[PDB]
Amino acid sequence: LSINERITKELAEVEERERIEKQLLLEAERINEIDTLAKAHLSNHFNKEVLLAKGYTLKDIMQAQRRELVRKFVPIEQIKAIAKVSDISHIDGEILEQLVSLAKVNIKLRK
Amino acid sequence: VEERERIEKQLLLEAERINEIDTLAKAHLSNHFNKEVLLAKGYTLKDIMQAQRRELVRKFVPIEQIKAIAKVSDISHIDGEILEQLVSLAKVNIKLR
Amino acid sequence: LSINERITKELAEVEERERIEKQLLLEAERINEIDTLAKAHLSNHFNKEVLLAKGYTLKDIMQAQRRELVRKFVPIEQIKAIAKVSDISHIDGEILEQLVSLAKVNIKLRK
Amino acid sequence: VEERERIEKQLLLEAERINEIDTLAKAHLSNHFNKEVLLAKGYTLKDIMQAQRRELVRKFVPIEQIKAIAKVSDISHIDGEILEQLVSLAKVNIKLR
Repeated sequence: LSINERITKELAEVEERERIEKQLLLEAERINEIDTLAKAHLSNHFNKEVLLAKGYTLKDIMQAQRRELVRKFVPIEQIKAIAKVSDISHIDGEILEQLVSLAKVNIKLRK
Repeated sequence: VEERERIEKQLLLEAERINEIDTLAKAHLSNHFNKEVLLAKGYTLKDIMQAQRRELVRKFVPIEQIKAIAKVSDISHIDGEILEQLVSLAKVNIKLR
Repeated sequence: LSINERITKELAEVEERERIEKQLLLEAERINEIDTLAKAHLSNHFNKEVLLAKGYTLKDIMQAQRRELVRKFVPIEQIKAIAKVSDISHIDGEILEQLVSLAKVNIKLRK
Repeated sequence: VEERERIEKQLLLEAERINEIDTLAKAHLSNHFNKEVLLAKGYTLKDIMQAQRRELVRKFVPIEQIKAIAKVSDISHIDGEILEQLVSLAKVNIKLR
């Protein structure tokens, strides 16, 4: 191990930790956005507390709120276009993120 | 020879989209983006198809949809499954229009 | 491998890709003709959307539309002459292409 | 990959805790201790969070509770499980307030 190897290893470790911290901030922002959307556009029966009492994981709560928002704002034809299918129960992921971005666009233009 | 038969079937499948996009674009966008004049200007078949798709997205799919679903406001380099989603959204928009 | 071999291989590959492009163009024209004929001379129940909903392949849709057009336009005597049989249910292919060309001639002279 | 999945679950938990602490601190203490201005002043994320927690303890938890439960009047070096107990007591105090 040489000095340049030491330097590149230290910088790689520092950049990895910085990327992890940025991921932490991104996850916090995602949680905040989901909470705001659930409080603003969806009913109280879909709250995090009641869902946790019913026994659903946090990611399940996020995807359920996202799917409900997509069904509420994004029309069925747009769902069938973007997701290529009518049902959203198996579309969680990047396509779900695209659908919730479309729902945010829909609420922005509605306001 | 069945491999070539399936290749021809795939040719039919993609050709379906090729002709449908042109037929609807002629009546929707303009006559300036016709396949013949684009070929004269020097655009390959795939380039013409993707340019027509992007123009359809720009006409039907709103700019907020572009910058949210596709994550970028510019459609210039978004080609792919995201482009397929965008053209499906444009088809939905013209259906409801 | 010499330079003449390299050049002939490069030209062969380029010609193969150009031939693929010509195939794309020809099949695009074929599908355009099929779509126009289905929209113009055949009922809405034979639409591509409803056939796909019923679960038929694209080639099956094309051959069904072609057979319906042949039965509608080409006379039964002409079918029995060109295709050598009255039934068209097993006549898909080059003979079907000849039959649909005859049907196009028939509709052109009808107009 | 399940090890990384559990790591990400822990990341989500601590991110939610940080978000809740920041949201309540903004409305309770002041705007001077905002995350952006603290980052500009040059404090790491964990340092910002612990400083906000200590300010919350100083605001809600009385000084006698500080000098007895934590055994020291200064919250300057008490970080840990005792700090968690102090912030829980501060949560109880703001709940009853």
